[PDB]
Amino acid sequence: QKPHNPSDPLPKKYQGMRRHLQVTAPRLFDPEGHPPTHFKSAVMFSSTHPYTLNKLHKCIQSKHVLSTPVSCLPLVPGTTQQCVTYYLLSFVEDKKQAKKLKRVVLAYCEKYHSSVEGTIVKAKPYFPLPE
Amino acid sequence: QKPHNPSDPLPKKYQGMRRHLQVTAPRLFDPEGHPPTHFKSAVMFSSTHPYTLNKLHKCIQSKHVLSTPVSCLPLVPGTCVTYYLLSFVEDKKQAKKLKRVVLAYCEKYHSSVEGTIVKAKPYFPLPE
Repeated sequence: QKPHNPSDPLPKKYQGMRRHLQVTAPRLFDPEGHPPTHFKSAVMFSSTHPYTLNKLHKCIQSKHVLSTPVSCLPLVPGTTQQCVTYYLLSFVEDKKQAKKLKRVVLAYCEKYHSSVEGTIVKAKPYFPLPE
Repeated sequence: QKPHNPSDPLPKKYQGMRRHLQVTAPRLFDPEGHPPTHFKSAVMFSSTHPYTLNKLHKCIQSKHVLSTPVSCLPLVPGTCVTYYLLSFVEDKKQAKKLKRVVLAYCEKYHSSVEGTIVKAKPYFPLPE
């Protein structure tokens, strides 16, 4: 896979969520300023739906929040009673931003993408994002 | 992006590292014992070399350690792709163990590979 290119315009379908995120969390989606020096935190967004996280991958992108493309979690051996769970990581500066991003994204998703779950994640000393 | 199949055999070229992991950290790579109830921790292994991570994706697999397939990290605005996988483990103790062991091997044979300790608050959304 290859990472998202910010310059690419959003499809119309995704514009609703993006606009909502810009209004609700304007500091995390402010097109101005410099990205944070370190991304010590992230929210893992997960869903059993294979395509719902595509929307999140495209919408949850700015200078202050960087999202991986959609991948999938590993299977728990050797259960057959399970399904594939898909996920992405939305990297942010600190836990404070992560809690905020989770809350805001889930609030939107609880109504329209209810299978989406969020998990606050933390790295030490921070995440190895290419510089 | 399809998850690792534990029922599938390992290609010969990966068997070496798997054997090394089995011998070095037997408690993480042994079929015996009880798998973790929660996976609270992970090691993210990252590298600009995707084929190397494909090796780690297949080799770093057991009932006690669960690695995602290889994906990639986003670019940091204001700039080559960096790839990653997550290896999920039980707690930070296992994560430190896994990181030291994998990086000891990679230090000589795959020097591009980096490891970062990752902690989920409160756990990773893996099934019970």
